[PDB]
Amino acid sequence: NLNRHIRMNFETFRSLPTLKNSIIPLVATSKNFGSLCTAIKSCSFLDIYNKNQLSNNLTGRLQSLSDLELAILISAARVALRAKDGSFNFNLAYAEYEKMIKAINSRIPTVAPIKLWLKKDVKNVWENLVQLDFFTEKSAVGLRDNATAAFYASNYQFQGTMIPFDLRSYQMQIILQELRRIIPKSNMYYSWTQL
Amino acid sequence: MNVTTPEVAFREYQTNCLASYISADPDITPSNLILQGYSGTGKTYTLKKYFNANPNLHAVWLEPVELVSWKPLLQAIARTVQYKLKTLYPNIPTTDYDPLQVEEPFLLVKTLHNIFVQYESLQEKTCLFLILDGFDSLQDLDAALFNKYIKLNELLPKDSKINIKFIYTMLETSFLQRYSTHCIPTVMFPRYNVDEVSTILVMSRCGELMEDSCLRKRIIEEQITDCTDDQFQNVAANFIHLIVQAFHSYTGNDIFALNDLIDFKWPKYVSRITKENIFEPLALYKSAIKLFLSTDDNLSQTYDLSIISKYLLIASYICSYLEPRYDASIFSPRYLQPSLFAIERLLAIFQAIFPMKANIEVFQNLSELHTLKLIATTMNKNIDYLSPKVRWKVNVPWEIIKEISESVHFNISDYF
Amino acid sequence: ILTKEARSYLVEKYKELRKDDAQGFSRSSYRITVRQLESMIRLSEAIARANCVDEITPSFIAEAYDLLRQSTVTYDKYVSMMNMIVRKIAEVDREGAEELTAVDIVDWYLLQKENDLGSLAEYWEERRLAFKVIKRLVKDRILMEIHKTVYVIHP
Ligand SMILES: Nc1ncnc2c1ncn2[C@@H]1O[C@H](COP(=O)(O)OP(=O)(O)OP(=O)(O)O)[C@@H](O)[C@H]1O
Repeated sequence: NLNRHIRMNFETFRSLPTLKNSIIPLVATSKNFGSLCTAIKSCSFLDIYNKNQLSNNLTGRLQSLSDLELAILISAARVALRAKDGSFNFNLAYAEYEKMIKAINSRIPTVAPIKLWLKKDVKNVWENLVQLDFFTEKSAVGLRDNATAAFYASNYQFQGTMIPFDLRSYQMQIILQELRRIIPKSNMYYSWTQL
Repeated sequence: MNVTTPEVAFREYQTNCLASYISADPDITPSNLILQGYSGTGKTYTLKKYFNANPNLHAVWLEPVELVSWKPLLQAIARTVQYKLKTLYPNIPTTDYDPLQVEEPFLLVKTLHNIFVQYESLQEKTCLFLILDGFDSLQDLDAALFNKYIKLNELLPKDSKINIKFIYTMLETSFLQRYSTHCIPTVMFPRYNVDEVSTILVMSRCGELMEDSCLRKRIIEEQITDCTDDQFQNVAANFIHLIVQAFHSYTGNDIFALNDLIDFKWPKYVSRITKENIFEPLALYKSAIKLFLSTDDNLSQTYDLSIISKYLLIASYICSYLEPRYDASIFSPRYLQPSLFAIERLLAIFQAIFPMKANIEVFQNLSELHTLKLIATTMNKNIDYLSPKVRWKVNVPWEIIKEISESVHFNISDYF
Repeated sequence: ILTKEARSYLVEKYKELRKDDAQGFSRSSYRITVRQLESMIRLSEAIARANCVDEITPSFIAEAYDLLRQSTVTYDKYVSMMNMIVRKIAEVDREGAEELTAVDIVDWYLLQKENDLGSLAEYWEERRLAFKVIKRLVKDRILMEIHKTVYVIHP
């Protein structure tokens, strides 16, 4: 198992200190010689280390979202896909969310004698998704490279920070195809991962 | 060398990783260490929880959240390290260096070197865990900053008995990915699951709410006789589960927002408690229903405006969302941001829609609207309305223009 | 022949269809017109004409409403279970009846479809199929559990 992991390391990246730093926890955590031998033979804890290295990636963040957050993400992705430039805003996202809720309700037959959340409550969901970097502002440079660039950036006032919360332009990081790859099919909103 | 490990729930892997990379011998610890996770992940909690079980580790705590820029961050390191070294080993004769003299990282290295030389008389080599919480949370931040603290202690003389062992905490993933080639030991914090958040809130904020004055009133008011602490615990616990299951799709999985919702709704939920409400929390749910039907995070005829102002704000919306092509035909893109226009258009449309000429009250109402910020301009500082370069746009949504039109009996719904 | 309450229910649904078909800014609709109001009766006539009744029930108005608006477990079986259980809970809650457990909900639903079961072998499959529907509702919080648990409509 250790040889397989070493071969994988060699194939993937050839900076040896990376493998050194990967090995260090295995030696450090060992409590007894028998435990050390069993761990180094099984060599399973490198998989745990590697998955924790991957836990805050796009898939890891996406697996933690809620139902309403996921639905709004899907609706935003649909608008981005339909757009020529991929841009979208809060108004279009909520319009699509309302439209898809209406469609889901309609496909449920009416009985002879699912909530559309209010536009104010959806603001918290939007704020959550903007911070988790699923969205991004239209031309967000993000982290500047040097102190002088940060100075000129903090001196200037971007229009995107002044215009209302409902009309800020965003672009998408996870394209709808990636969502359909990742989103489980058991999800109720999965059927809308297609156009 | 051996370090005991606290049993931090839902952070066991990271507690083991901090049992690693942290020990008494500076020859068994790295020069840099990064713990990463988004807000509300427990990194500040877990790191302090681990340090609070092993006092012999000499830790120095700083927060770039308070320290606005890099100069305070540099100066605080020298100040707190010097004070901590005095607190730990006082008997050695030392001379003070002013932390306000640290204007450059080179000067920080110089001061650290001088202080360690002053402690050279120590018998054993010892660690100094300088801790920075939320490095990327620093507001005056740039990409090149972090390398300066990555590659710092190698400029120190390795003969020194005191070795600095930096620890960083970070929020964003786009910050880490610029420094992956350095192979810095990294410990990751993923967002909690719902089952984890609910149990964390139950374990943390249960007893604090359980004995608040609001219940200290209601227990006596309802003359509860057989009450015990276990009943208090269960009744308080049910509240957190109800709020979580009600507002999980709204808050998400964040502890802070759930705590705030609990804080706001707890007195009102307690108010509904009667003699028959306890020992049947279902009735408690079935009586405080309206608490669980609205978020109640709102801070509180919404606009009461003059008629001239109302028609000016109708005409401005018409200007902002009607294409200029139609001004010669109709009078003779809602989801998009409003387009700009000129005052010449606004005055003409206002004259064409009011049921007025150019008395000063019209311009006064327009300037009042601008001061109210119901209409925006293309500038931020040194407003110069009369300059021809300024352009105007609407800063009011459609839902309010509709009510204004209803209140003035106007039919904007037929112009689009 | 239209029953008197069917007229009351028809005007309700025609308002609902006219509401949905309404454009966002202009009041003019495009698909639903007065002809469609006749169509609802005309379709309801034919639907009722397929069976041995000369009295249009409110149910046959809903069927025409569905067909005109539309313009593991099978999808139809899942939703059919939903509309049956969801209205059952809303009925007893609004009427303030005694609370019922998930098992009682499953037994109630199987009682409603006694004749659709071809054999007692199919009974166990449908009974097993029923709990999956419940868990899906709880999975996305369509029916909130209150701690055996009691199910209440989510906001
Ligand atoms: N395992 C846990 N058990 C109990 N409470 C926890 C646990 N993990 C985190 N918390 C709670 O999380 C709360 C928020 O602190 P936390 O350490 O998560 O902040 P943070 O993510 O470092 O914040 P910031 O980025 O704003 O500095 C604490 O008050 C603590 O009670």
